Amino acid sequence: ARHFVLNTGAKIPSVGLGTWQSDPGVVGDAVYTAVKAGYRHIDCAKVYGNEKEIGLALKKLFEEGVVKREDLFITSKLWNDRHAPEDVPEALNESLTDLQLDYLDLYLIHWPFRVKKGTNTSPENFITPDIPATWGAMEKCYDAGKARAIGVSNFSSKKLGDLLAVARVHPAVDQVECHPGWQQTKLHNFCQSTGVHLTAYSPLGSPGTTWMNGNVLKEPVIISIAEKLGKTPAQVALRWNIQMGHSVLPKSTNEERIKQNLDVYDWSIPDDLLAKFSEIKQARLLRGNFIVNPQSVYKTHEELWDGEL
Ligand SMILES: NC(=O)c1ccc[n+]([C@@H]2O[C@H](COP(=O)([O-])OP(=O)(O)OC[C@H]3O[C@@H](n4cnc5c(N)ncnc54)[C@H](OP(=O)(O)O)[C@@H]3O)[C@@H](O)[C@H]2O)c1
Ligand SMILES: [Co+2]
Repeated sequence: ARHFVLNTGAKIPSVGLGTWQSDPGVVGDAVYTAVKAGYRHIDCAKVYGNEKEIGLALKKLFEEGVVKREDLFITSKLWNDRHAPEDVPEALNESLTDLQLDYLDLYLIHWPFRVKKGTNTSPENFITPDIPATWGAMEKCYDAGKARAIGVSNFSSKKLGDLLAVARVHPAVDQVECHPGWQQTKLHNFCQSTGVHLTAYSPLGSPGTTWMNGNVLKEPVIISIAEKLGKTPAQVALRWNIQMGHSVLPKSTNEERIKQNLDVYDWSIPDDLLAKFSEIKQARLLRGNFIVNPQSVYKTHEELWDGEL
């Protein structure tokens, strides 16, 4: 249960450390602790700013012989201001430099949304996306060896299919919000039919993000399953995703919960309990408001998510 296989043949560890919202000093400690506890998968993103810090933790892990580089699966993400084809490999090079790596295992287009290089998400910065042109540049970084796999994040079934249709190198991953409160069944089936792996971000419902209002680990179905199996709600939530065949990116800074989030491998949710997940109310928590706008290509949330909301 410990790995899934991407359409490139490479194995992605089923659990990775999320690092969204990890401040100065804290993220390196979490990455260090997660890897010694046994994590082999670290999910990063340039837009979080903390890649230099992550790189220093990885450098310490390598030097202490905790792991070798080829033991680790490192992901980073191309931010919305580097979609232009000429900017794509430069952005990757900057993420590589900050992380002190020669290659990423996975490079993702962060959002199907573009702004002018070096500007912020404001309506006077909006450029109409050209995913095919951007993907072409992602493909060259893959061909050059800088990214062992390339993929996307926050892509609907439609948009993922529109990219598969034009692509030479298939996206290896679609990383999306996915948890018992937002189970992504449509996208799940579509990935299965296309060979795209689905990585679950916010696999716990991001309890610690104020503006999302996530109380997923509080659904009675999860609590009930948690005590009949003798596991935390988190473990049950994570295990649910793994049993759906998805990798999960639990984010945490507490050492004990980091270890608990890895203990989702050698037990199962029985069939009769798993059926109960169809009873959980479904609501998308990361709605994408910041790119829904009268001047954006997505004027409604439906246009961003193509109905899956
Ligand atoms: N591609 C994208 O656009 C995108 C968007 C969002 C996230 N992501 C990626 O996916 C990762 C995960 O999503 P997320 O950070 O939004 O939220 P999440 O992992 O679902 O939940 C994080 C929150 O849950 C708490 N928590 C962690 N382990 C727990 C446990 N065992 N029991 C109870 N509570 C626990 C954490 O606090 P403690 O630190 O105290 O444990 C933290 O406040 C991110 O870190 C990021 O790498 C990607
Ligand atoms: Co093809």
